[PDB]
Amino acid sequence: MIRLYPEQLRAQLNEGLRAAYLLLGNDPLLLQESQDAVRQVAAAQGFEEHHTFSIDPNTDWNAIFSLCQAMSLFASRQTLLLLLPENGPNAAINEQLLTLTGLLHDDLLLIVRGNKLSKAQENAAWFTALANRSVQVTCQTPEQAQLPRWVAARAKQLNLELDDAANQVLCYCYEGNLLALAQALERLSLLWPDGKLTLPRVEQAVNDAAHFTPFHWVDALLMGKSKRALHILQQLRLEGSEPVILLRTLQRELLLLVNLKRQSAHTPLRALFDKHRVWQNRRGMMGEALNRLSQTQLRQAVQLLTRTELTLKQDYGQSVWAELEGLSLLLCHKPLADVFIDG
Amino acid sequence: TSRRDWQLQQLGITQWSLRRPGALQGEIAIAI
Amino acid sequence: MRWYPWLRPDFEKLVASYQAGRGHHALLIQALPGMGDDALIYALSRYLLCQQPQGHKSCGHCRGCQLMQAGTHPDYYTLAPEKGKNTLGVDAVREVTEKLNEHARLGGAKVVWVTDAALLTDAAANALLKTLEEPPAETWFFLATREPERLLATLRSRCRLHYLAPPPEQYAVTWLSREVTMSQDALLAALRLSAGSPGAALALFQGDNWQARETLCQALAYSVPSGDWYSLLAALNHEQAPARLHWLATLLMDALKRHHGAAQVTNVDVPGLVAELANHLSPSRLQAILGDVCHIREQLMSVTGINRELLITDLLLRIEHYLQPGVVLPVPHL
Amino acid sequence: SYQVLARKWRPQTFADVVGQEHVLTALANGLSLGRIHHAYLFSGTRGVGKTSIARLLAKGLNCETGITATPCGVCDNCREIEQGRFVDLIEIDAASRTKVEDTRDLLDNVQYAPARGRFKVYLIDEVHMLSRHSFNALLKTLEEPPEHVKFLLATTDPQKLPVTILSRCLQFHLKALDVEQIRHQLEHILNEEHIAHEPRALQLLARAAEGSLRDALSLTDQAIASGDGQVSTQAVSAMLGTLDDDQALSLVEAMVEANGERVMALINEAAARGIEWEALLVEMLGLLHRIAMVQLSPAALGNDMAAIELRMRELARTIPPTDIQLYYQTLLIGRKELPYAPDRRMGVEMTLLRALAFHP
Amino acid sequence: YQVLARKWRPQTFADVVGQEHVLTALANGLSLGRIHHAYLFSGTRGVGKTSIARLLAKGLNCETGITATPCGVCDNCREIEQGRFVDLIEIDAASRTKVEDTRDLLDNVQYAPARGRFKVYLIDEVHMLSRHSFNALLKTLEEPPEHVKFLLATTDPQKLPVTILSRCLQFHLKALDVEQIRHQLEHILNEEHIAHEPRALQLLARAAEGSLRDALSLTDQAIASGDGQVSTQAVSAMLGTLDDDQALSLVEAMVEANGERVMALINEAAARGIEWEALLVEMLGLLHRIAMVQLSPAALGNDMAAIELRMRELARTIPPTDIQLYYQTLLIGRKELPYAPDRRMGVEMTLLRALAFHPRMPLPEPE
Amino acid sequence: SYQVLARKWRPQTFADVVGQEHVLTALANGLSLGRIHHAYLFSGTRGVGKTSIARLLAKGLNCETGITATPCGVCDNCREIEQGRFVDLIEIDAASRTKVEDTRDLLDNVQYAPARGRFKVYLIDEVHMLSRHSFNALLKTLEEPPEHVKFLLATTDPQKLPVTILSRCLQFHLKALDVEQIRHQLEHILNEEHIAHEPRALQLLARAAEGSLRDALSLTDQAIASGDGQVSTQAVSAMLGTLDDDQALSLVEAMVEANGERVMALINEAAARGIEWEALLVEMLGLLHRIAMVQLSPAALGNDMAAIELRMRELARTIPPTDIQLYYQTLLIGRKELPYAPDRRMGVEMTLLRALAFHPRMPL
Ligand SMILES: Nc1ncnc2c1ncn2[C@@H]1O[C@H](COP(=O)(O)OP(=O)(O)OP(O)(O)=S)[C@@H](O)[C@H]1O
Ligand SMILES: Nc1ncnc2c1ncn2[C@@H]1O[C@H](COP(=O)(O)OP(=O)(O)OP(O)(O)=S)[C@@H](O)[C@H]1O
Ligand SMILES: Nc1ncnc2c1ncn2[C@@H]1O[C@H](COP(=O)(O)OP(=O)(O)OP(O)(O)=S)[C@@H](O)[C@H]1O
Ligand SMILES: [Mg+2]
Ligand SMILES: [Mg+2]
Ligand SMILES: [Mg+2]
Ligand SMILES: [Zn+2]
Ligand SMILES: [Zn+2]
Ligand SMILES: [Zn+2]
Ligand SMILES: [Zn+2]
Repeated sequence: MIRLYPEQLRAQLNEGLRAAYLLLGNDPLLLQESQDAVRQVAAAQGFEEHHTFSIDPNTDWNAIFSLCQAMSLFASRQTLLLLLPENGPNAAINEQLLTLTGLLHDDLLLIVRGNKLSKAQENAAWFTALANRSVQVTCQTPEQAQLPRWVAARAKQLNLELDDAANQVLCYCYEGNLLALAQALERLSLLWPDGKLTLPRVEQAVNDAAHFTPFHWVDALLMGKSKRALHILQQLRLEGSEPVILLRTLQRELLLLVNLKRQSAHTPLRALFDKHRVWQNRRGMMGEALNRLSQTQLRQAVQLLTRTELTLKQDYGQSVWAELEGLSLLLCHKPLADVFIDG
Repeated sequence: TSRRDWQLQQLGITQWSLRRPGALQGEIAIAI
Repeated sequence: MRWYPWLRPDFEKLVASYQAGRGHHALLIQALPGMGDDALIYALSRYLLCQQPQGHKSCGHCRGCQLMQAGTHPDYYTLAPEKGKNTLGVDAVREVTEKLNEHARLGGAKVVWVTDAALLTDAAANALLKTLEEPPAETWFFLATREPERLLATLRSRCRLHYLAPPPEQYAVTWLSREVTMSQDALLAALRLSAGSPGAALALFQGDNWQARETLCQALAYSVPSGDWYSLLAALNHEQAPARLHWLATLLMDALKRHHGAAQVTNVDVPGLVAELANHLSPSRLQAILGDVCHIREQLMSVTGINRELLITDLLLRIEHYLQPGVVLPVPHL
Repeated sequence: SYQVLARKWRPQTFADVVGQEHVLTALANGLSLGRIHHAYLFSGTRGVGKTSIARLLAKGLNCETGITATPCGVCDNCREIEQGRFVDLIEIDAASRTKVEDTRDLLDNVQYAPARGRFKVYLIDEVHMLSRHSFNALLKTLEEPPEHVKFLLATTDPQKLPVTILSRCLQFHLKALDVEQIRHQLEHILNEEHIAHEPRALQLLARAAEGSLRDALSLTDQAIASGDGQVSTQAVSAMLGTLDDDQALSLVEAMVEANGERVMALINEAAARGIEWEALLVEMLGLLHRIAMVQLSPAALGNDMAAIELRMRELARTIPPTDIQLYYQTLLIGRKELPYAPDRRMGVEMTLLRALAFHP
Repeated sequence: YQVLARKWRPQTFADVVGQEHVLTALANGLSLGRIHHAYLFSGTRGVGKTSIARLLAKGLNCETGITATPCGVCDNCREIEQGRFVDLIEIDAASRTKVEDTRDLLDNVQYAPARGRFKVYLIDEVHMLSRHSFNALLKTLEEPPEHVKFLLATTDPQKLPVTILSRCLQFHLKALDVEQIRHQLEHILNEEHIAHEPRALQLLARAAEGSLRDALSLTDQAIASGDGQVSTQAVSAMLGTLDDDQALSLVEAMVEANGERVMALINEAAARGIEWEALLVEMLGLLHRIAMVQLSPAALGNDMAAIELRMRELARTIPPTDIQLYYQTLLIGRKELPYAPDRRMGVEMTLLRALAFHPRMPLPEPE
Repeated sequence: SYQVLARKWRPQTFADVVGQEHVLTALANGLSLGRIHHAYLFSGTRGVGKTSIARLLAKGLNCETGITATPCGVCDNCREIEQGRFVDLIEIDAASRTKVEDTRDLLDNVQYAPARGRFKVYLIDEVHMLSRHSFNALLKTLEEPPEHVKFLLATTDPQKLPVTILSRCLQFHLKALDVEQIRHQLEHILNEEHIAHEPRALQLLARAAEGSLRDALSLTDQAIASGDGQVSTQAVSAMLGTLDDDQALSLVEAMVEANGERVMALINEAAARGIEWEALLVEMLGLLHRIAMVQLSPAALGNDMAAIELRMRELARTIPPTDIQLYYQTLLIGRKELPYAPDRRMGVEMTLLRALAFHPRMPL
């Protein structure tokens, strides 16, 4: 079984076409690109017939088996596509896939899409049956460290010029959402035929800043930017961002900060960041908080966060925005009365 | 502190004392 | 479904009533987990469904006994949660009630067993009231629960309550020593931690729970002198957090009792830890920490979807803050 | 085959019921004067005869002789209603018929005239379980029922019902039976059944009833079954606690004296003998209340407790009332949080440890 | 026989109690001829939103003409009274909350009225409509046909979108006072030839809050309990309201720190089976009223005049701190009441606690 | 009649569109260069012009002159599209048609070539309400779309759509219309409508719009209806006051200055209308918290509270922090004690009195 990345899929297809192709990952954009490339290559080879089905407990495998067995008078060279469940195949799905792999023909080109398979899922009869005649392409969203490389490559293949500041702004605004970033790049190219994308142009484009980025608010809190954090929180409130998502992100960051603060009384902050595999870009802002808030802070903040989380888990109150603003000022160097923290 | 005050504190009952008695408009007659 | 030696007496009473016909149509058994109430209910069901009873035991050869052994008795019904679910729905109760209306296939008594009444939903409990109040002739109901207070009052009032008790402490200790090889102090501590119920201590010993308890004790022993209670997070952040919180609360209670002066302590296998806890902590701080631990454990066991790590971290930070002088301690209130 | 006392002793006449004098008088006056409403609702706690009163009213309305407050009990309609197979009396179990479709189907058939009786009675039970759509569908027809239909509603949680439904029916609230009433009813039932009994057993059963007569009858049946067919003080005390009367006194005395050793030893003995902790807490609360009462006036002490008078008076004279109030508050807090504690014994020990701290 | 709440539904603007501003505005609009195409009514339950909407529909669709004083005798008025008027489309938004029903209703708005000069849609409980239903009504509501009028009634106006609120004229009805309810009950009973007493009617009005539907339901229940008469004893039994004199005497005894009188009152109350929770609620209400009187002389209402002077004496004797302490103690007692072994026991223990911490005369300290 | 402003003033040209430059310019450049994609999606808040821009794009695509960003507006195709009678433009309301059977018939029409247009345009609105089978059918159609068809999508909940559907279309997000642009649009609309207006009324309407042009037009229509065919400052001020009901802020201001009579009057006014006392206490607590946050840092107050910005700023500048903290603690205690009070009104009155004239005694 060959293993590849999206960039090498085109080269592999140029070298030859294999019987089965597996697309496992959690990145819809890369999976769609790989599927489109494979289908285009198959159509060039003479595959003008395509079929797609969704795998679920209420699945009509009889139709698939009939299609595999049935021939075609003129429209030969069939292509079949399967969409696995998000959870993954079960024993019934395992045996169904084994039976389908048993009924394979040279004129049938099989494609499978789904999430990454675990060791138990990997160790399956159907999976091993295709080991000698299959290629799997891994398609997952890169981390922020590898994000700017991908952004630069995508801009380059579109015949566009991006400045370093513009690349950083694009990565910050569309972290974890490659589809939105690609759409933004396309819109920028449409706006400017010359293709020169300077920092002011993207900054004007960033004026949109639609929603879904509470990490910006959390980073503003970590940087001690009271004005920026308050503004971003207000924009999120206007956008109706799920307060639970903000609470969970700030909870992760605050737990990490509390652990670092407690264990840094005998260790340097940078060593602890290395221990926790923290990203250097984050390490900065985190450090600022760890160098801006005493141990008394990050404890009243923890109390407020825990009370708000319990209230939202039991009461589901919509006043969570005011509590979030209070916690925002608490995370800054503002003394705060400590009475608004219910203490 | 006073024993009664400590007992009330243990009971969770808070004691309120006048701060701006001029706000009240009426014959409160607090003093005797 | 082991038949424990201590189940003989109670059974000999209950079946006797069924021999005289003075048996209540709704029996609710109160017993701790591992007491074998399921075995008693199964024995009663076998006795009731036997076509040719002899003495206080089923013949084991009639058609009813054969069907029960095969497990395909038409007149036997069991209400339990689904494999993937944790609660019993109302559809099962409604269909069972509808099926109970018609006559028995074998022309005998009909037995319905509820695995756990505590898991019944409000709708199911309300629906079952009419069926349980005036059941059809030759129909018997068996229910089991740990805390009768948690059941619905209307449902509870329609049942005859029978309560089982644990065996004597010495007998339980001897049985545990026969079953597993451990020090007497460890066996006694495990038995006391299980409210004196045999089997639960066996469950603790057979699994890795004892190693987790030892690790927690070591972590607490390290933390108490230094005062860094945050390190306990790793020892408490686990899927079995309620058990570890209960163990910590028991240790705190034992330390407080030792400070006040007592002859019996739940944790007899670790005198040093409780002695250090009593020496290094004042009674008020011990009581406050114990109350906080109990409240957090109750919140974890009650709230659905609550985050374990955040609550544990908040509890540890709160305890550390309370350890500081000049901090107002919480006071229980309505 | 065999029927429990609750089913066997369901009242069949207005004179066979216990208490609820106001409801009976109002119904009798309404029937006599001819002022009959088209919507009756009954509210109250559990086991207070709401269903029984509704069935009696249904029997009275459709009796062959006429609309009277004293049904004959011998005509065909009376017997059929008593046996629960009367055609024109439709009983609905709202707990299992919450679907709006069922309500719509039921309402679609109201236009048809009654088969035998002069009225078509609908008795909806546990109506609080119906959905909002069911209530909305009912509203219109309940506001204008035909002249040949009647609606009877029985509920235990009237708060859930919307105000619109409540305003469309005459509401009758049933008062929880007193301990004396429950004791008298149990004594009468046992005398009619020719079963030996003792006053103390009846008192204990009535006290454990907690205002529910169905619970009292169930406990009486359990005691009869477990006491070789006889009701005795020893059998009831075995089925119940009551052995904590002296133990609770010693426990509260030890708590007041602030002696941890004695309190823990007593708790260990109690756990070994296997008593109920809730009963122990209730007894301690009662003893503290009695001690507080005696302090205000010596004569307040009950005569039935003429066995520990010296100790009770010593405690009253030695302990200030403020400490008594503090201990009562602590015991109430412990009782509230008892089910939420990991174990009953653990919660009781926590409460007692907290109480012990209140001593200089 | 017939329910009073229904038999006495207003049929003319003169029969409406209160709501002077809304009636005056509607009459002025009808007289001047300036008629809007969308009206919204807001207020608490049982104030007459539906009745006012029906009266407006009668006035608009009356045979005589567009007038603020409907005749009440023509065929249109009688049919509207009986609810059989074709041109008056009454919609129960609570049951029909789906967008398809709204679209079906909107698809038949351009058709002319069958017999009347206007087609009036009266939507009730409009707040229960779905978001799609609200959005679908914007265009038609803002441009109804010349022969189409929309009337909206709700109890929770703030739930409606601002866009919906911007396409109608809002009228907010107000809860009726005790005087108006008592006068209406007196008039109804006089018309019904039923004996009554002033105290019974005052109690019924006070227990009905500001809803006439509840007041009439309570009156019917009292008549049923009173056996054709409305007596103060019958109303007190129906409401389970202990005599205010007893509560005031208990409060005075508690203030005086004489527990013998308090226990005597407790025994007397237990003799008649007085509800203990109701007693605690009454004591809390009396304490709060005394505090308000201390805050302002005019806080006290007229219904308490019979005891007013007595209460005033307390206002001139009890410091505010003592009043606050007693109120807090009774509030805590109510908090702990459910968990007490008995309600009688709980109330007795609460009173003993209050006496023990009496600011002026605490119970004697043991030697 | 006079029609509705929103209906009569649908943007019929790209110039008439207010704001949204980043989208209009990109669309114009794409049309000019011929870079046209198969699937387009529009996202944003209510009343931002997604449907209007989609209709303008559809009109531009199938204009007789050619594919241009500036439709002539005079050819038969433009007139039919404006009237909505264009044969090759199929408008689908996904909310009304959600079942797979309804969508399948519409999707099967792609086989037929365009009758009187270069492209067969499908404009699906509220597409987020489609069923799973409908989404599957749409994905099947979009996998291999004919070269002569285009799909336009508009919704306010893009997250509801499957990732597969999103990945195969170009998405444009629309922003708010600010305040000055809304004011200018309203001024132009009223000038064309021959309706008298005043600058202050327009400014108030724009402020109340809160970035939505449809809301602004609805408020303008309300003012016209209440103003008797005329827009005036007094009419708009009264209209807004009817929707203000600022009893909570007035109560807070009265309490901070220790004015019992005003507090009682405001309590009576609030009790006149149906209000939740606990909600009032929560609102007062939130206002006090916001005041404290503003005192800590001026940036705490945002544009969400622009209506009462001046009052909040004055309260923050004037009142010392200690009084705010004391009042907040008193209100917290009042909220805690409210459930067991004899009545909600009585509890609120007692708590307000305590805040006005009483000070709690903290332990130690
Ligand atoms: N007022 C009463 N008079 C006589 N027996 C009563 C009375 N109330 C209850 N009982 C007894 O308790 C049994 C149950 O009474 P019910 O009629 O069910 O009261 P209930 O209020 O309807 O209970 P619910 O609401 O259905 S749980 C009766 O069959 C009687 O044996
Ligand atoms: N102002 C009033 N004058 C006379 N009778 C009134 C008045 N307000 C209410 N009523 C009576 O109370 C009844 C209430 O009728 P409704 O139609 O429910 O009025 P409503 O205000 O719409 O109630 P809601 O809001 O729907 S619960 C009327 O039929 C009258 O009998
Ligand atoms: N950008 C805009 N320029 C001018 N007028 C606009 C603009 N956006 C909205 N409007 C006005 O608001 C009315 C409705 O606009 P729509 O395009 O239907 O709103 P919308 O963005 O489609 O909201 P949805 O998608 O239906 S929830 C139009 O008829 C215009 O009067
Ligand atoms: Mg019943
Ligand atoms: Mg109404
Ligand atoms: Mg739109
Ligand atoms: Zn057998
Ligand atoms: Zn008869
Ligand atoms: Zn007329
Ligand atoms: Zn054109």
